[PDB]
Amino acid sequence: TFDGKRMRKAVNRKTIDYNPSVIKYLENRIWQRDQRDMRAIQPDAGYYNDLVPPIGMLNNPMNAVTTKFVRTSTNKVKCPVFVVRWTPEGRRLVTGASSGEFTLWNGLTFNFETILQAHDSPVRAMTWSHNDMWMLTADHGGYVKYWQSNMNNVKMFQAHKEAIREASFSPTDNKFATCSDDGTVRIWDFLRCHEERILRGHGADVKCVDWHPTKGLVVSGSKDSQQPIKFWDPKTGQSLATLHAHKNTVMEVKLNLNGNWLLTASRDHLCKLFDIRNLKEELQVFRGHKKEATAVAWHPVHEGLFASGGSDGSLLFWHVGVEKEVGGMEMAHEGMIWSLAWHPLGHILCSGSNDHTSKFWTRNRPGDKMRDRYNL
Amino acid sequence: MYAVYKQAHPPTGLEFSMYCNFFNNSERNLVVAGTSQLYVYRLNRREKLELAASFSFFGNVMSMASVQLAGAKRDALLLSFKDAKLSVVEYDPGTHDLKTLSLHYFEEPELRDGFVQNVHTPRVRVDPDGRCAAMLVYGTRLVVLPFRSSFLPSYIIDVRALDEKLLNIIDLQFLHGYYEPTLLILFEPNQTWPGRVAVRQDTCSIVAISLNITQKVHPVIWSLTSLPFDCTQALAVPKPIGGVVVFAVNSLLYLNQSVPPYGVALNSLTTGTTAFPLRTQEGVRITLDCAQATFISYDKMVISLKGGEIYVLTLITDGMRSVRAFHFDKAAASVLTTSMVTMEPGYLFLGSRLGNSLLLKYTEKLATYSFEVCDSILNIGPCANAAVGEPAFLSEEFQNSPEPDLEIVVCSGHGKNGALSVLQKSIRPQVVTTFELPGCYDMWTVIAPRRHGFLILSREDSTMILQTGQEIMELDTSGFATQGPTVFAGNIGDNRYIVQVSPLGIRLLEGVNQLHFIPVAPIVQCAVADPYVVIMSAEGHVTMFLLKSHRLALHKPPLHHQSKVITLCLYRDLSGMFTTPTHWCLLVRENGTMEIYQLPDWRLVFLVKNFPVGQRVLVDSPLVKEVLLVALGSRQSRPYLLVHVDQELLIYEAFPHDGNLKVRFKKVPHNINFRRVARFRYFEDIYGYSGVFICGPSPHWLLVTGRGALRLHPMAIDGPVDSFAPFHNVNCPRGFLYFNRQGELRISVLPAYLSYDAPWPVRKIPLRCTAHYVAYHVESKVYAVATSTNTPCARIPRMKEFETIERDERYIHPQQEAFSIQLISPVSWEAIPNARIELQEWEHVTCMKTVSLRSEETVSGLKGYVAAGTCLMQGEEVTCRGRILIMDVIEVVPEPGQPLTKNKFKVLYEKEQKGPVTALCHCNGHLVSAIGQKIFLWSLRASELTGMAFIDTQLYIHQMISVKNFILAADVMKSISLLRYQEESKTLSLVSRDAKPLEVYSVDFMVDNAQLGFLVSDRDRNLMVYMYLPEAKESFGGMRLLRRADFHVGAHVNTFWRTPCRWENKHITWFATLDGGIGLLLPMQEKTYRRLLMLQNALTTMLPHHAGLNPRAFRMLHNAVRNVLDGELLNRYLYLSTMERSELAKKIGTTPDIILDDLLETDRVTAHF
Amino acid sequence: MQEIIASVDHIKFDLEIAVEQQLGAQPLPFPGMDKSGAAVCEFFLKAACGKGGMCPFRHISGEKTVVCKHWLRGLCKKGDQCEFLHEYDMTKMPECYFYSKFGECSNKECPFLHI
RNA sequence: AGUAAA
Ligand SMILES: [Zn+2]
Ligand SMILES: [Zn+2]
Ligand SMILES: [Zn+2]
Repeated sequence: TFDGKRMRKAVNRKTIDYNPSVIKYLENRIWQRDQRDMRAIQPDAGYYNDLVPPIGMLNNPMNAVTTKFVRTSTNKVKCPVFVVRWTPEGRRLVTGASSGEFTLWNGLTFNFETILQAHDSPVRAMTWSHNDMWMLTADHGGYVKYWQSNMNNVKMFQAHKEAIREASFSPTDNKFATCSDDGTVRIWDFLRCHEERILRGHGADVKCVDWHPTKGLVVSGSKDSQQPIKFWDPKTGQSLATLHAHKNTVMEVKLNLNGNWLLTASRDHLCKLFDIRNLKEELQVFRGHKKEATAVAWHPVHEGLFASGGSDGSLLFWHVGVEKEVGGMEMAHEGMIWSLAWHPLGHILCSGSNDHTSKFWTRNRPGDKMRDRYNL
Repeated sequence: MYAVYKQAHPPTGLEFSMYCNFFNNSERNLVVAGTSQLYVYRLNRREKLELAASFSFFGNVMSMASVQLAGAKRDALLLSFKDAKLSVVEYDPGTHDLKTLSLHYFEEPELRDGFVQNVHTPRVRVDPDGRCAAMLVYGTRLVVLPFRSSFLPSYIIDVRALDEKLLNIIDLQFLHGYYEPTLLILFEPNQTWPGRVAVRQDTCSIVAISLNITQKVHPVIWSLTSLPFDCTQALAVPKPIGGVVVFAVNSLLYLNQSVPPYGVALNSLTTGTTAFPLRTQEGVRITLDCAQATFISYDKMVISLKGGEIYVLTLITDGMRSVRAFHFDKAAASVLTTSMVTMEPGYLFLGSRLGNSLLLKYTEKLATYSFEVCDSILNIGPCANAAVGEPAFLSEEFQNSPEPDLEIVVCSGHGKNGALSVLQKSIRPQVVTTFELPGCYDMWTVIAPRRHGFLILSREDSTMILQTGQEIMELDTSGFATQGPTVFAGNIGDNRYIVQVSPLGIRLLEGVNQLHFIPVAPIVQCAVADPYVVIMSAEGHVTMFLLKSHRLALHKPPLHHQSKVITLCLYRDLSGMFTTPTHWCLLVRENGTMEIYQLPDWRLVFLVKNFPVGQRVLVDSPLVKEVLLVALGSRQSRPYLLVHVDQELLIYEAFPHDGNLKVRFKKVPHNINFRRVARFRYFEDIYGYSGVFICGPSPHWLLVTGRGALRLHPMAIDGPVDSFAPFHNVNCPRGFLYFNRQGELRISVLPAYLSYDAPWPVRKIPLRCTAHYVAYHVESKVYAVATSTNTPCARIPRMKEFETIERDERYIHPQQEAFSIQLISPVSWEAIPNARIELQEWEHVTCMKTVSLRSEETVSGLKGYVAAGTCLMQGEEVTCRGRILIMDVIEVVPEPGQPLTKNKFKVLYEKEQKGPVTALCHCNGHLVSAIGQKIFLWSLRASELTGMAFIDTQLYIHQMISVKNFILAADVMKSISLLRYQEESKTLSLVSRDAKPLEVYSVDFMVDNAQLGFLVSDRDRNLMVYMYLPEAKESFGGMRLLRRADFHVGAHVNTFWRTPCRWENKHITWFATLDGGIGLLLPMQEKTYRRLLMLQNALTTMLPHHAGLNPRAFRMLHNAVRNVLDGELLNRYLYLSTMERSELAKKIGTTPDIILDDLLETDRVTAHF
Repeated sequence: MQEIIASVDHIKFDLEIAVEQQLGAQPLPFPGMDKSGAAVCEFFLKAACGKGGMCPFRHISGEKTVVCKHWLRGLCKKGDQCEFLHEYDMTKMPECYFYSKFGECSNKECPFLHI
């Protein structure tokens, strides 16, 4: 029993503080036009104060290949973690487990803050709105809940009769879409909690869904190979295209913030990139996952950089236009990696796994002989 | 809502430099480019850089190159802009302007490969033989521009589709000694970063492609695959040796096609970071991170390191013409350079953005060279921070002026070139004697046996003569005529005689004694040269007098009487471009015709048929009031023509153009407003300066020096000036005289602490260290400056334990910044001794402001302290915390002999906070601090801060500014939040915020009669105005800030300040850019905005802008609410002739008078500093 | 110096008029919203809010003497119905449980009162 | 006070 009442000795806690890097970037910003005026960081341990955040290294996205292990955050009950999301300002990181619980961790020292009993069924979906005011979560029972920053539930309704796998907001907060195991995608009005359209045609349980950043377009995955990826019009509720991208279950669909790229993950051990303006051919195929690719995450700063998670516990890094992986960690987790979440600044990546742990990864420090268990 | 953008100070700071044949193939010129400015310089043999031409662009230059075309009379410049724009321009004789030869656009969406954010600048390269030019676009498209209709059709090469896939291009250079254009490309197929060099060690490659222009085939030759990971640039070695030199961070490589690679290690940081075979270069311990290099010889290279160190590199070569060794020579230290070019042998130019760019001369000394500084170009560096303060000294005659007397102090430069720039827009004369002399309207000063002996003043009925010696006393004796007014008085015969013109005749004197008088349709104007005197009657009759050896001899000029002469002037050309000392008479007739005659004879050599119109170029064959032709610059080598036409000032610059006069005149743009007594007053020496003073409602100083740049400094204090004259006296050393509108004669000298050879009168104060923040303390009238110096880093903090850095002798220590806060006295512009706060070892000052905090020991509530926020930077793995420093500047008894020591630092509050202090502000006497991801409001007690309220905020607040219990906070990645404080409940609440992400540089306010805007500067060089509109549907109940104005200022803005208009409650929001410029945002009424928007559209559509750039597209944001006018484009309307103005006004259905009234009022209300 | 040369004390801003009159304010949906980070309701204190319970602005009561420890961490579910003070006053801070129970306190920067 | 010490 943990109630915050027993005496504990003071101990210094490991931190990844971004404030020195932000200060250094603000200082360099005055007299440096671009990264070409930026002085070289030496691969030496003494250059700790020369580090800048990813916004200061737009020409070298290799800085945000988070292969340095920081901490493993584990609940006292050892429950598998299905979704991890950072708060919009990065103050905390919230995890969703199979017990229906929310667990909050500090965004700097990665220590336990508080725990909530949020759902009566495993938490599957968790997404924040673009205005940073609402956190929308869904569970395995088909219920959708609305949350505020103080983690107080203000509205609850049953969106589907079966398990909801993902949810995503529209460009504004007015509408969101949910996908479920009943094979449907449903468009919802956020304020009125009203079902607008029911998108049918997949034929099997929909595993993922994504709303376009600008256009007003909805892309969803599926289990059946006949309709693996579908494109929808939320206003009319009619299918726009069918993309036979994968021969196995599609686990992830992630539209890039540029509005041009569709990133997909599947159980056929492959990640694929598509140009939604030309769906007749694949932009790129990302090979290197030994097992199924179960999670992807675009970097918040570098638009070509994303991370990928696998059912074997591997965590690989890719860039658009590069054939092979720009980095990776075989056996980063012991079990399927369910979700990946980048810190809003982009210097920390968090992974939630089927093993009852959540791990934090940061950029490798200059002058580090990467001989640890996750590198060599 | 509606505003107009105006540029007050042009950007200073050079990024590109070259030595090419800009004007003709006989001589080469130094061509330098900043961001939107292009300059052409000649070298004068001391050595001085003389400005020959200057051009402005509606765009930012990203790359500059030159090429000699086929059958060309000069070089053509290659300028790259925006994302993918190649402009080919050339100097145009005839006119004195640029000519665009071809425009090339490569901004198709398919070339971007789906990327919407372009991080690659277009880089133009030229083949050494001039066969082709290449521009790398988006980092993946190679545009080839073949040369012989001087350009062949261009084609694009996809570098990803070559023999090897070229990714992450680092640099590209055309090689020497090939039959086809051979382009060497340094790229990184598998990218890595220094934080990860243990699993991806050294992946850098070079390839050379032979460009077959006809067949469009580009095979790869001479590949190399395992270069060090930190390769930074490549330089093509000249023809006899050939090959390429590759700069890495810690190593230097020479690569040739037929020879094995040769490289050396510049320091010990290469041991575990590259497997490339490198030998130790003995005697040198340096890095090449951001270094500029150029070839001064076929085997000699001069390198400007970061930190300013200059090295001469020698390629040691055996008989086989193969480089076998390197030699490094540590030469002088110099400025931090962004560019480097070799001029005529022995001369080297160092272009700089951070500090003054300077010209160097190198001489071989009795293999080794020594460098000396010959000239420098003033550069207000990156304007990090600015402060408005009161000038230390102002004459007591100007203390009653209703307008405030202000100056700007800016943190400029960086590092060893860090400095403070004291900037004043106008000139304030130092009055030492004022004479109340009513009645006299005109005056002249003459030299007597180079002091001035007499002061001749003319009344409506009498002439008053003042003898100016040890004391100025009226001279009532004989000599000068006193019974009537004087038309003109001046010297003649090499300052040996004095000439005086009366309405009845012309008189010659030799001091106090009249020599002879020649009676003379009353005389209305006289023009005097040496030894020619030309007088004009009221009806246009012209007679000439020659000083014959002395006496004045009448010589009747043979001038035709087709049209009567309205005005004229005499010009004596010394540096002779008036070819086909010489003497000339510029003449204006009633029919609008301007004529030039050679003065010994009277033969016509130049004619213009419509002079008063104000044509932009004057070529050979209303109500002009005065003309003055005068030569300025070094040795009077720059002739200028000044014209007064119907409340309009015309400035013309003469340039040669090939028995008529081989010159043409180019109209010079200006903002001087003119809305018989001569208005143009030439002076040869006022505080060492030569130029012309312009009288009238808006007095201005026209200064041209050996630099050759035209300087227009207003003198608006003391109101309009009626007359003006130079005055060299014992009590007035190299001063001047002028009459104000109240009939007061002031004896004045120019203040000696400012330099007037700059766009604004400036004083640069070298600090030898980086200046971060400057704050002006209104009490005690001193400046607080936060500075930093770099020291070697010796320890690695842990979490505290410190690890001593143990390395070898070839190791290079990292730089550690040590911060301090200094007091600067505006009286002498010196650091106050014993007044300096030293921050802690790793402490960084993140903000420093002057804050008004509540106190009881004051007539009002506020007190006005100086507040500084700090953070202890010790790496990513140590928790960052900081302190709040509250300091007062007190008055103490000065130390004997040190009057500066009357001011000392008084630290009131100095305590560590529970987090990093990233921003500071004051709100109704309270201290607002951003500590971590919270914002706190503090109350200052006797010695302690007490928390009043707090609120959670975004990731990192770096800027905060407040107005009337409202606070505007800016985040690094999120845009802005509007905060409100309620004193009664002690509640700090969020009013509204921008939902969309935005990388903000700084924030301020836009003030209208009742509208309050929020001005935001952008990382993409944009200015945006947000408004809180809770009644608008777009703002979902007021929780969302809506942008109502957009403007792309092609520069980063980090500091703002506000002044009222010279417009009831409108304020001008000034800013200083990181390119060294100063801009304004002036709120506008909607009707005027709409009229000037129609004018702006007409100007965009109907004008041939430089380099073919589009003014409208340049000012587009990064949807776009373009409610901001471009005043630099609106200035083009002032530059047009009257006919063109009338045509454009009729096209847009309005009146030129209305347009001018709208345009000139914006210049009037913004005449501050 | 900024307020000396460019003062705004004589200008009544539309922002000031809007915040004082709560212009554009709309009732909160989802009744249990926190209202944290929002201005207090001037109408409710002065005469009458009108909306009631659904007003976006806080309705406060003068019966709180201890600072809310959840509000400091930023996770408070009670909102206006909270029985603890939502003011940043480090004199009405809650007493330190560990100092009151287990003798000394662990952290040297403890905000709770050691009495 | 709802886990302040997980
Ligand atoms: Zn209310
Ligand atoms: Zn509470
Ligand atoms: Zn305690």
